[PDB]
Amino acid sequence: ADLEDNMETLNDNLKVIEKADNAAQVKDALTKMRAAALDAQKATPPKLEDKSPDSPEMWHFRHGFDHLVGHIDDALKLANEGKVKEAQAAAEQLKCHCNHCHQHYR
Amino acid sequence: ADLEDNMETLNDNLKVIEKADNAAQVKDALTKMRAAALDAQKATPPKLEDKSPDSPEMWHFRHGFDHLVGHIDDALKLANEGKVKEAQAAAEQLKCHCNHCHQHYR
Ligand code: HEC
Ligand code: HEC
Ligand SMILES: [Co+2]
Ligand SMILES: [Co+2]
Repeated sequence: ADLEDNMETLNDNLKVIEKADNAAQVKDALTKMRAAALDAQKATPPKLEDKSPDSPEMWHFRHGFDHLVGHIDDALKLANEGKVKEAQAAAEQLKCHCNHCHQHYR
Repeated sequence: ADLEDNMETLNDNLKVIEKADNAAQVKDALTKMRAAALDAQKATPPKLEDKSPDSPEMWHFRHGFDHLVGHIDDALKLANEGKVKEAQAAAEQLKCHCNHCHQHYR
């Protein structure tokens, strides 16, 4: 899957958590988002075509996925503790990670 | 200033920027936010006095402030371009930084 693929996965599943018909769908969507974020971290965004892999732009790009994954894991723990409403509430705050990285590089 | 007074400065000047409609007003408010953020950036907070200065938790706390200062700086540059509304949208996007650090600390 490519960067555009990974972003569709993240967008589709973030909305699944918002609209989840049952609590089990939240964990399933978080799982898919974690995979998509780790895959996206290995891509080069088009607006950073010309920059070094050691550039601060690419550093901040990759770091954003690390941090996103951290907070997805926080949400998964809540869901794995059966605290599925708390997990759904946490998942809505993930939108800040999307918005922040997009500000820079989308 | 103390932590509570710095946090109030950040809180009020966000609304100053929302209320404003010209570049000088937005720049003035962002400069105040930046000074408030730098004032609070380096102090260990009460809940982590027993944590090492290089502990994962202190590291993430300090990065919260470093990253907030970075985006205030970016918004300030937009205001210095006369891009009032882009500067205002960036300032609204700062709320993600506020809530992220709060949820970690509280
Ligand atoms: C950086 C660390 C990012 C994080 C975190 C998220 N996204 Fe993203 N996204 C990023 C870039 C650089 C781009 C541009 C990709 C390109 O090839 O142009 C995107 C794009 C999207 C898109 C549009 C995809 C497309 O086909 O054009 C969507 C729908 C999207 N992103 C959604 C999304 C969501 C919901 C996120 C949080 C869960 C998220 N992204 C995180 C960089 C980064
Ligand atoms: C850590 C990296 C922080 C960032 C970034 C921001 N804040 Fe904060 N805030 C932080 C602490 C440790 C505290 C004190 C402990 C607590 O949880 O209250 C605060 C407190 C505030 C308050 C007062 C809370 C109240 O009940 O009135 C406000 C109003 C506040 N903070 C505002 C604020 C804003 C607007 C921020 C972004 C621009 C912001 N804070 C960032 C830690 C951190
Ligand atoms: Co965090
Ligand atoms: Co940033």
